[PDB]
Amino acid sequence: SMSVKKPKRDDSKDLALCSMILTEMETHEDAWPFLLPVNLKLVPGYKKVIKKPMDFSTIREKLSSGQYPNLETFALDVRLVFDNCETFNEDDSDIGRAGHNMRKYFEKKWTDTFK
Ligand SMILES: CNC(=O)c1cnn(C)c1Cl
Repeated sequence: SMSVKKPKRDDSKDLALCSMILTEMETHEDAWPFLLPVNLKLVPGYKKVIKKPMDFSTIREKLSSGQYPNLETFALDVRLVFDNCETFNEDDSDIGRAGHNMRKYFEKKWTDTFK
C-alpha cells in the first residue's frame, strides 16, 4: 500500500530471456503449425470460432516493439497459441500433438528460467 513496498524482484533481464525462449520455440521441429498466422480466408471456421488468433511471428513482432508491459503478458500470448490449438484440433492429429508437445516444452523453459 501507499509507501509500503515489497522488495523489488529484478526484472531487468526479462526481455532478453523471453526473446531466448521464443527463439528456442521458433526452432523446435514441431513449431511449424505456429510460425505464421492461420489464414482466415482459407481455413473454414477459424475466424468465427477462434476469437483471439495468435502465433509466434506475431508474438515476435510484439516483443520487438515494446508491446508486452511485462513477463506475464508475454506468457499469456504464448499459452493463447496452444489454447487456440486445442480448441480447433483433435488431440489425435499432427497439429493437436504438436500443440501439446510445444506447451510442455514452453512451460519447462518458463519454470527453469523464472521460478
Ligand atoms: C494452427 N493451425 C491450426 O490450428 C489449423 C488446423 N487446421 N488448419 C488447416 C490449421 Cl492452419
